[PDB]
Order: sequence, then C-alpha cells, then structure tokens
Amino acid sequence: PLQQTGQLFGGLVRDIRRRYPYYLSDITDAFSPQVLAAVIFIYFAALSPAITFGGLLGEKTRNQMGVSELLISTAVQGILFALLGAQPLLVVGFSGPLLVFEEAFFSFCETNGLEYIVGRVWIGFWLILLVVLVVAFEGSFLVRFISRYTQEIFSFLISLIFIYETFSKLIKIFQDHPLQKTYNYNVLMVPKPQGPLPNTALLSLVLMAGTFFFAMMLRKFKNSSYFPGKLRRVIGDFGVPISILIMVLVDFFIQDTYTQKLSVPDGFKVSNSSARGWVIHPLGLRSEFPIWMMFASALPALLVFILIFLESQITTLIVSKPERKMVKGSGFHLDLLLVVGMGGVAALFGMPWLSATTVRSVTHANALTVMGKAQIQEVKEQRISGLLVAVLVGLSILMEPILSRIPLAVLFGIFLYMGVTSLSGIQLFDRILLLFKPPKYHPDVPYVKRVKTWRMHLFTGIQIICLAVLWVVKSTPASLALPFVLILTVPLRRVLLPLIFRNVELQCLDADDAKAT
Amino acid sequence: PLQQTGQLFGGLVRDIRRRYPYYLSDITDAFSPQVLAAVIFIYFAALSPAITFGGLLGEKTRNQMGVSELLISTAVQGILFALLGAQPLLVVGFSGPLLVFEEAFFSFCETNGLEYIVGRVWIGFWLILLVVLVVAFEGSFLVRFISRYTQEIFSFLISLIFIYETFSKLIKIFQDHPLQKTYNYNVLMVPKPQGPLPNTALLSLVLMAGTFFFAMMLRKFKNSSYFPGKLRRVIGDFGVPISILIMVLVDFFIQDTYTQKLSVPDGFKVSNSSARGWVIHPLGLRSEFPIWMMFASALPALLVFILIFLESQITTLIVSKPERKMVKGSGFHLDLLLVVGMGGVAALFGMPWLSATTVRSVTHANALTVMGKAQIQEVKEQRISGLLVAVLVGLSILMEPILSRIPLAVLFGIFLYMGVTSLSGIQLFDRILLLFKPPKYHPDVPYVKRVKTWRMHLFTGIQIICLAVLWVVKSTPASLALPFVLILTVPLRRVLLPLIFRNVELQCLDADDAKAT
Amino acid sequence: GERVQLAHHFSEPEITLIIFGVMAGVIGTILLISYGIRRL
Amino acid sequence: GERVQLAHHFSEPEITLIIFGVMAGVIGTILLISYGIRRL
Ligand SMILES: CCCCCCCC(=O)OC[C@H](COP(=O)(O)O[C@@H]1[C@H](O)[C@H](O)[C@@H](OP(=O)(O)O)[C@H](OP(=O)(O)O)[C@H]1O)OC(=O)CCCCCCC
Ligand SMILES: CCCCCCCC(=O)OC[C@H](COP(=O)(O)O[C@@H]1[C@H](O)[C@H](O)[C@@H](OP(=O)(O)O)[C@H](OP(=O)(O)O)[C@H]1O)OC(=O)CCCCCCC
Ligand SMILES: CC(C)CCC[C@@H](C)[C@H]1CC[C@H]2[C@@H]3CC=C4C[C@@H](O)CC[C@]4(C)[C@H]3CC[C@]12C
Ligand SMILES: CC(C)CCC[C@@H](C)[C@H]1CC[C@H]2[C@@H]3CC=C4C[C@@H](O)CC[C@]4(C)[C@H]3CC[C@]12C
Ligand SMILES: CC(C)CCC[C@@H](C)[C@H]1CC[C@H]2[C@@H]3CC=C4C[C@@H](O)CC[C@]4(C)[C@H]3CC[C@]12C
Ligand SMILES: CC(C)CCC[C@@H](C)[C@H]1CC[C@H]2[C@@H]3CC=C4C[C@@H](O)CC[C@]4(C)[C@H]3CC[C@]12C
Ligand SMILES: *[C@@H]1O[C@H](CO)[C@@H](O)[C@H](O)[C@H]1NC(C)=O
Ligand SMILES: *[C@@H]1O[C@H](CO)[C@@H](O)[C@H](O)[C@H]1NC(C)=O
Repeated sequence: PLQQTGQLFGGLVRDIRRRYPYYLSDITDAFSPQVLAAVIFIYFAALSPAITFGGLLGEKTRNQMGVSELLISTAVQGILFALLGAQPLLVVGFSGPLLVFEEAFFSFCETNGLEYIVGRVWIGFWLILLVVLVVAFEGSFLVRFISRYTQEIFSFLISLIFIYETFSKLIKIFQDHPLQKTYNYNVLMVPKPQGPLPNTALLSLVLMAGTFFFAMMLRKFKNSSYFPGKLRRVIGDFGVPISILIMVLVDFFIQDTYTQKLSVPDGFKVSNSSARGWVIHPLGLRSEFPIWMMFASALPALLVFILIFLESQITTLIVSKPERKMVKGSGFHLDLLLVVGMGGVAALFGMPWLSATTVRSVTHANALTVMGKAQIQEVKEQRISGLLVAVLVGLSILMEPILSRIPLAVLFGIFLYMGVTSLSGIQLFDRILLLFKPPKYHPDVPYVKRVKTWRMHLFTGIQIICLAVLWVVKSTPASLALPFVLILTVPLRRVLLPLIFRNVELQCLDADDAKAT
Repeated sequence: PLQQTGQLFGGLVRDIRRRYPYYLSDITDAFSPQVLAAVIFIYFAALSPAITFGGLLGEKTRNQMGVSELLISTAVQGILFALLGAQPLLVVGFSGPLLVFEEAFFSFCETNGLEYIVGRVWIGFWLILLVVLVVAFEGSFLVRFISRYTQEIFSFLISLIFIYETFSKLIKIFQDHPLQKTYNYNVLMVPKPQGPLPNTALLSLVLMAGTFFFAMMLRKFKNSSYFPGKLRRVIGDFGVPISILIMVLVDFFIQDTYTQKLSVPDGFKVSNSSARGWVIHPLGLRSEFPIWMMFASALPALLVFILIFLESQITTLIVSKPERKMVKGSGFHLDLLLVVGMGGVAALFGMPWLSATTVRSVTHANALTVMGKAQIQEVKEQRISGLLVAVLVGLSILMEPILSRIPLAVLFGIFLYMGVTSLSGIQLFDRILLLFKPPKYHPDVPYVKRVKTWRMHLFTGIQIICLAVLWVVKSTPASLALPFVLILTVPLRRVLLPLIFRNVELQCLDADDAKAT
Repeated sequence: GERVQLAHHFSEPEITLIIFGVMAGVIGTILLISYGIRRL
Repeated sequence: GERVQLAHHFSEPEITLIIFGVMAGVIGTILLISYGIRRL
C-alpha cells in the first residue's frame, strides 16, 4: 500500500479500491457483543480527554474554542471518518501537541493584535492546499521509511506520557485537597470547591486503584480457565464497562464525600457568545484581517500538517502491523486526506482540528482483537464502532445526568489500564524487561538466539537514550519540535546503526514482521 | 509416630529419640537470611494477635488478665517450646476459642461469686493431671484417625475465619470514622479519639491494600524470572518485612492524618495491681476458695484440654504432611505434653494458657519452605526461629518506640496475605475452584482422572455443608462446641461416606500422601 | 454571527467560494506543470 | 502478692507442693492399677 504508482492521486484510488469492496462486511462484522463493549470503552476513552482538552483550551484561549466546539468537531470528524475512512479503527480526537500549538498561536495573535480564530481559519485554508498536493504526488509513500524502530520508540514514549499524565492528575487532586488535621466545613462548592475537603483525595485514589484492579482482574479472567468459555469471553470483553459501572456505583453510594465528576456544557452553543459565532468570517470579525497574515499562515499550517501527518501515519503503522492479523488493509493516503480536510473545514467553523491519536486507536484495536487458544486470531474490523463512538460523543451533551455521576478517578484507572495494556505489542518494552533478566530466561525469539546478549542490550540502550532525548524535548517550551527529533531517529537507524551493527543483527532486532532475517 | 507401643510413656520416649539427635542441626540450619525473614514475619504475626487478644481479655475480665500477662506467657511458653519441643515450627499463642472460654468462665465466676483467677489456677492444676495420663497411655495415637478430610475442613474454616476477622476489623475502623461532609476538628485523642476523624478510614484502607499488594507482588517476584537468582530469592524471602517497612514509612511521612498504632504496656507489671499479683494463691486471694469448685474445675479443664488438643494436633498434622518435605519428624506426644504443662504452670502465675495456632504455624512453615525449580524442595527446620520470635515478643515492651509507629492497617494487609497464602496446600480449596471450571481444564490429579466430575463435585459439596455447619456454630453462643462438631466429621468420613462412594473414589479423594490408591 | 461584526463586501459563502476557487486554480496549475514536466 | 490478701495456714510454695504431691500420688496409683491390669 506504500508503493509509489507514479500516477496523480494514484495512492488515493488504490486505497479506495482496497477497502470499499469490504464495506458490506464493515457493517455485518459488528454483530457481536465485543463491538458494543469496545464502543462503551472508546466512548469514555475519547470523551474524557476531549472534555479535559476543551476545558484547557477554553481557559488558555478565553473560551474562543472550548468544550462544546471540540465535542462537536470530534463527533463530526469521527462520523465522517468512520463512514469514509480506509482504517475505521483509528480514533479521531484532540491531542497534547495540538493544544501546545493552539497556546503558541494564541500567544502570537495576542502579541501582534491578530484575531486568533480568523488566523485558525486561514491556517485551515492552507491545510487543505498542503494535503491535496501530498495526496496528488503520493507523498504518503515516505511512511515506508519509518521502520519498527521509530514506531516502537514513539509508541513507548506516548504510553509513558499517558501514564505520567494519569498519575500527575491524581497528584494534582491530592495537592488540591491535602491531608490535614483540620478542615473548614463551610466551603463554597460552586463552581468548584475553593478549599481543601476531607476524604476527597484518598477516595479518588481508592476509586482509581479499584478501577485499575478490576480492569486487570477481568482481563486476566478473559484468559483464565474459569466459567464456560462463551460467558467467560462475554464477561472479559465487557471488563472495562463492568469495572466502570462497579466503581461508579461505589462512588454513588457514598453521598457525603465529594469527588470530581464529568462536566459537559449545558447545550449545543458556542463557548463564548461575545467572541465568535458558528461561522467565522475569513476577512475578520471585529477588525479587518491583514493581508500579510493570510500568506504567513502557511508556516504554522506546515507545522500542523507535520504534526498530524506523523501522528496519524505512525498510528496507522502501529494498528496495521502484519502481526496484528489485519486482513482488510489500510489506506495511508485516504485517511490522511480525510483527516486534514476535515480539520481545514472545521477550522472555518471555529472548531479544533484533530489527529489519529495513538493511545485511543491502539486501545480500540485491542478491544476489537480476538485472542485464539496467547496468539492473535482475528480483529473485528468494522465501521460501526467508530461511528457509534462519534455519535455518543456528540450526544454527550444531551446525556448530562448520566455523565454527571461518573467520577474522574474511575476514568483515571481506565487511563492507567489503557496505558499498561498499550505496551503489550512493543518489542522495545520486551527488550527493556530483558535488561533485568538472566540470559537463560530470554524467550526463543530471533533477536535473542541470533544476537549476542550484550549486543541486544546495547541496541536497547540506544533506544533508551532516544526516549530520554524525546522526554527532555517535551519538558521544554520547544515541545513543537518533537516531530523533527522523532524523524531524526530514521537517519540513526539507516546510517549510524549499520556502522556498529551487522546486517543480520539489524534484521533480527528491527524486523517489519518479526522474522529471522 | 502415631503407632501405639503399649509401654507407659512409650510415645513420649520415641518422640524424644526421633528429634533430639537432630538438635545440633536445629541450630546450624538457621544460618540463612530466610530464617531471619521468617523471624521478622512471625514476630508481628504473633505479637499483633497477642496484643489484640490481651486487650479484649482485659476489657472482658476487668484487667485480671491483660496484654502484659499474655505477652509474658507467650514469651515463656514459646522459649520453652522452641528449646524442648519436637516440632519447633509450631507457633504457641492465644486463640479465639480460648478467649471465648475465658469469657464464659469469667461470667460463671461472676454469677456464683467465685474468684476467676483462682478458678483458672485450679483448672490449670487439673490440666496437668489430664495431659500426663494421656501421654502415659499414649492417647495421642487417636490422631491417626483424623484423615485429610477433617484436617482440610478445619484449615479452610480457620483461614476463612481469619480473613473474615481481618475484613471486619477494617469495617469497624470505617464505622468508627465514617465518611462525613463535616467533622469536629476539636476531638480529644487520649486515650482514643472520641469522635470521627477525617481521612482515617480511607488511609487505613489504602495502607492495608498497599501492604497486601506489595506482599503479593514480592511473592510473585520470588518465583519470577527477573534479577539474579540469589538476590531475587533474598528479596522474595524478605518480601513481608520490605512491605511492612515501606508502608510504615509511608504512614510515617503522613504526619497530619491519624492511624491506629500498636499499643504495648509501659512495663513488665500486672494489668490490675489491685486485683492480683504475679503469684495467685490456690486457696484464695480475697475470700477462701470453696472446696467444691476445686473438684468441679475438671469439666472446664476437660473442655480446655479438648480445645488445645484438637488445635495443636490438627496443626501438627497440617505442618507435618509428607508432601511438605518434612524430613526431621514430629512428636505428637511431646508437643502436647509441653503445651498443656506450660499452660497449667502459667495458670498458677495468673497467665493465659496457649495452643498451637493453625494460621501462625502454617505461615511459619511456609516462610521456612524452600521452593525448587512449583515443587517443594526442603524446609528450614530449626529451633532458632521460634526462640527468637518468643524473645522478641517478650522484649516487645522494651521496644515501644519502634512498635508505636507501626499502624494496624499494615498488619491487616499482612493478615490478609497470610490468609490467602494459607490456602495453597489445601485440596478442598482446589476442588472448590474446580466447581467453576470446565471439566477439560481440570489438572492431571488422581482424584480427577479416576473419579467422575459430578462425583468429585458432590464430594466437595459434602465438605461445603460441613463448612457451613461449622460457620453457624461459631456465630452462636455455643461456639465452644466447635471441637465436637469437628470431631463428628470423622464418623461421616469413616461410616457415611463409604455408603455413597466407592473405596477407590475415597482413596483418590481422601489420600494421606496424595497417591492414586 | 454573534454580537456586532464588521461589514465586508463579500459575505461568508461568497468569500469561501472565492478562496476555494483560488485554491482550485492553484492546484490545477500545479498539476498541469507537473504533467508538463517528466515528458519533455 | 498485691494489696491485702487473706492469710492462709499454707503459703503458696507449701500449698503448691502439697497439690503437686497429691497429683503425683494419684498418677502413681493410676499407673500401678494399669500395671496390675493386662497381666492377670
Ligand atoms: C452460571 C453458569 C451456568 C450454571 C449452571 C451449571 C450447569 C453448567 O453450566 O454446565 C453446563 C456446562 C458444561 O458443558 P461443557 O463442559 O461441555 O462446556 C465446555 C466449556 O464451555 C469450555 O469452556 C469450552 O472450551 P473453551 O472455553 O471454548 O476453550 C468447551 O468447548 P470445547 O472447546 O471443548 O469444544 C465446552 O464444551 O458448564 C461448563 O461449561 C462447565 C463449567 C461450569 C462451571 C460452573 C458455572 C459457573
Ligand atoms: C544489581 C545487581 C548487579 C547489577 C550489576 C549488573 C551486572 C550483573 O549483575 O551481571 C552478573 C550476572 C550475570 O551472571 P549470570 O547470568 O550467569 O547469573 C545467572 C543468574 O543468577 C540466574 O538467576 C541463575 O539461575 P537461577 O536463578 O539459579 O535459576 C544462574 O545460575 P544457573 O542456574 O544457570 O546455574 C546464573 O548463572 O547478572 C545476572 O544474573 C543477569 C541478570 C542481571 C539483571 C540486572 C540486575 C538487576
Ligand atoms: C492557500 C489558499 C488559501 C489560497 C492562497 C491565498 C491567496 C492566494 C488568496 C486567496 C484568497 C485571496 C483574498 C480574497 C479576497 C480579497 C478581497 C480583496 O478586496 C483584496 C484581496 C483579498 C484579501 C484576497 C487576497 C489574496 C488571497 C488571500
Ligand atoms: C545496565 C542494567 C540495567 C543491566 C545490567 C545487565 C547487563 C549489562 C549484563 C547482564 C548479563 C551480562 C552478560 C553476561 C555474559 C557475558 C559473556 C561474556 O563473555 C561477555 C560479556 C557478557 C555478554 C555480559 C555483558 C553484560 C551483561 C549483558
Ligand atoms: C487434680 C489435682 C489438682 C489434685 C486433685 C485435687 C484434690 C484431690 C486435692 C488436691 C489439693 C487438696 C487440698 C489441699 C489443702 C487443703 C487444706 C485443708 O485445710 C483442707 C483440704 C484442702 C483444701 C485440700 C482439699 C483436696 C484437694 C483440693
Ligand atoms: C453448583 C455450581 C457451583 C457448579 C455447577 C457445575 C456442575 C454442577 C456441573 C458442571 C459440569 C457438569 C457435568 C458435565 C457433564 C456430565 C456428563 C453427563 O453424562 C452426566 C452429568 C455430568 C457429569 C455433569 C454433572 C454436573 C456438572 C458437574
Ligand atoms: C469572551 O471573550 C471576551 C473578549 O472578546 C472576554 O472578555 C470574555 O471574558 C470571554 N468570556 C469568557 C467566559 O471567558
Ligand atoms: C481492677 O479490679 C477491680 C476489682 O477488684 C476493679 O474495680 C478495677 O476497675 C480494675 N481495674 C481496671 C483498670 O479495670
């Protein structure tokens, strides 16, 4: 699918012919309870980050873009991607680097006295031009140069970031309500508690730990030998919904203690009615838009395109590995085109652009993965799951009474479960574990029986330095340069690694399909 | 060892000749860090129940017998049993049925206006007469009629009781400090908090869960393939001390929140200086002791002898199974003689009599068990561990600053770990788990491949009814009749079971050494 | 829109149609140039 | 002992020695009876 045809829009046409014949199967393959369980999982797994990022965006942009706009954009883009995409298992939503770019662009517009939302409109206008040129010239064929090295480094780094943020949210909850001998029993609760409250942080920790424990125990029960096999697999598929329901009920039966809940806007309205409407004029809302900024928007549009391209294409590489039993094909050109086009269109309506997030899409693929008698058997590849997730995200405003009783701590345990389960398929994580094992306990794999132990440990340690460098870049104001540093690993793999490792060693350690050279 | 020689004190002499030749090995075999880790484990595992039972006894007997007397009796009896016993792995300490008997005897003495401690002195005097007659006539040979049926039923019931009490203590902690919106910040703390306090119950639950989680993770790390084998086994042996230290430090760094700690008496003094001294006159302290109660003390002494005999002999049967790789021998006559004699002597000093408790002795045996490459390899059979445990129990008063900073919640997690680890060697627990498994997943064991699945499930369900009956008796005022109902299982095994099961089925299901008939 | 917005000569559909037409013209010019190259 | 205790004719060592002697006599009598039985 990554070959270069040489024909204008050749990759786009091939991706359409690859997947659209399977459209009838993409509806009938969802007739299983595992698909419904995956829908319930991904609904929360996409709604909670959407709510958090919308709140942060509203705080950092004076509510020009907020929770409601992000939710509506997520719903529309998810529906259109599920109906028309070539890899429907990808989950389309907001991400951290996008929030960093929004912060930087808002600061730039505030410094120069520019309208932030109109600048976003012009960037999205420049986004549509860039993606069509890439699709026309089959620019997505460059993804074939991203080997398992960069993919696994990026996946491990993103999982570590997800776990770190999940723990840091609990740390922030503990800081907001510290353990003290005395508390003020008269503290205002609207809109948020203005002072420390008893039993809050400890109950949040208990709920998070219980959610994680129940999720892990039900995941083990799926592979366990207990109960009849059909009922056992049915319970194991619904493990995350069962854990969420149990912990939500546990928190519900504790009336006196306060726990932070999910918050959604009252209705389908703009976050700031005094700032902008549903349609933003490209010529300017309050002041006339400068001519020079219309042409100067290409460079931020270039950065956005680079970020979205790297995120979506690496996520597609991860979810479409041959070892994951993907027997329906993926379209790199079509999915990128749809994502960037939907982002550019949503820019016109004052809505944030999205990208195929690694954690959510990997969790969606794993939730649809059927395990054989250990060995992956098949994947429930269908369009119904993503469409239903997007519909439920859009309807999240209308189901506020249901969402208002769901604590964030249960969602934190769910996030921790997703983070720990996203490391199963990464060989980098496995080789990191081999650093703490005797050589005789190493599994019978091509990169152990054909490569010396110290050579393999050195190869793993080289990736660890890359992980440390990527982590340092994230913790700096220049965090938008992360895609470039990630790309810089490809010259390391293709040039510097052969200077110190043999061809057979590199083939065993870095294999596209886990083969013995 | 259970054979009847026909010679007066024949069993006592054989037990002495069986073990005392191994006395030199019983000192040199303790030169290993696993023995020290077991000492640290059993020190807490015997001190905390001792403190709790001493407090309850002081509350229920107006401090005539309390924490200090129980601790001193435990130290003396443990030292003498480790120095002279035939099975030093047994842990000598107070138990629940003994507390129930003490409550009943205190009520009887209060009703009839009798001196409780002098009545205990006369009971202990009658205790010495009964045990010598049993040892002289080799009455301990009747233990051979207690098959794996009764042993496993008693062990499973006792483990369930231990887990139930461990959870009920946490429930009581939660009830004492419920989750409320408002609390009184000015509550007196001496001697105990007179009102609910914030963050108390939740932190206790967190500490207990963390202790249990760390203990289980370190136990898995012992069998894991990580780290060098020597360091891995060293860490795994010290798993309980490491977990206790970690959780104690975690609670120590939380200054503001209150957690209940270990409480020991200030010094080696009687609990009630106005009631009795160190030596209690058998003729009476305040009033002259009646003549009729001197002869009438035999029946309560008979009940105490029955309780102690059943507890100690069944515990010895459990810890000395051939499948546990006990290659040094056990003496049923000598250990019972020593225990009952020490109880009778300690009765004269106003100290409680003890018995070989099942949970503590099983945990002590498991902590000294060395696992081969799954399969039990050997057991660190030595006298140093029990002697050091008794010495540390006696010195617990002198190390109050160390014990005053140890929360009970960590000890609750330790108790839960002991309860869950005491079920490994019971075939009744395994067959209960087989009730929730398909027949094809049953392990290759003689009672599965030679017995029909429904026959095995019926045999397991018969034991479940016995467990329910024993549980009902415990929850009634007639809880002292539990040994008789436990004995009644032996006629069920030897008479009623052959009427519905074949000889081969009973040999496969009830095997003394897990053999295929 | 919302509140008071500055009045422009072209409305939002008109300006977005003009921008899309300019973008389509640029894309067509680029495609024609690419078609011209790799042949002569 | 402690506080004020009723005075008895026999002190604690004396009474415990008497009780142990009575117990030893009873044990010896029982052992002699058992030795006599199973022989005639
Ligand atoms: C509440 C459930 C109903 C209670 C009523 C109790 C009555 C009751 O439930 O018996 C019916 C059924 C017996 O039928 P059976 O043992 O043949 O069922 C097998 C079982 O489902 C295995 O899990 C399957 O293997 P796998 O997993 O696909 O690999 C196997 O298929 P196969 O691969 O060999 O071809 C099945 O044949 O139960 C059980 O499954 C035993 C566990 C019962 C445990 C007790 C149930 C908790
Ligand atoms: C902090 C420790 C020192 C750090 C310095 C780091 C330097 C360093 O520690 O290497 C020395 C040593 C290598 O020596 P080596 O691999 O031969 O040691 C084997 C290892 O101890 C196994 O556990 C043993 O098997 P088992 O358990 O008895 O069944 C085996 O004995 P055998 O049965 O085959 O005859 C031993 O041969 O380390 C390791 O053990 C590998 C794991 C290192 C993991 C990293 C250490 C955390
Ligand atoms: C990349 C896409 C957006 C096309 C490239 C943008 C450039 C070439 C075009 C697209 C739309 C154009 C604008 C459309 C309408 C007007 C109003 C007119 O009174 C002054 C020029 C002005 C303001 C144009 C300037 C140039 C412009 C910004
Ligand atoms: C650095 C920390 C995290 C892990 C430490 C483990 C690494 C450094 C150790 C553990 C086992 C070691 C290897 C064990 C055996 C040999 C064979 C010898 O002829 C050359 C060195 C070599 C190949 C060792 C290299 C270093 C090694 C791989
Ligand atoms: C089972 C053991 C304790 C022996 C059996 C107890 C009976 C037989 C003996 C042992 C000690 C005896 C007591 C010892 C001393 C005295 C003081 C005397 O002025 C009156 C009788 C009296 C009170 C005795 C009564 C009988 C007695 C209680
Ligand atoms: C009661 C709960 C806890 C567990 C329920 C499982 C028990 C009752 C079920 C599960 C598997 C069942 C067995 C499966 C197959 C057969 C073979 C058939 O020819 C006779 C019945 C027999 C032998 C069944 C007896 C009942 C059985 C043992
Ligand atoms: C909406 O934007 C205006 C500036 O145009 C700002 O003053 C106001 O605070 C914003 N509303 C909210 C709720 O932040
Ligand atoms: C000691 O015993 C006396 C009765 O002899 C009783 O009044 C007193 O309360 C007891 N002491 C304690 C601390 O309970």
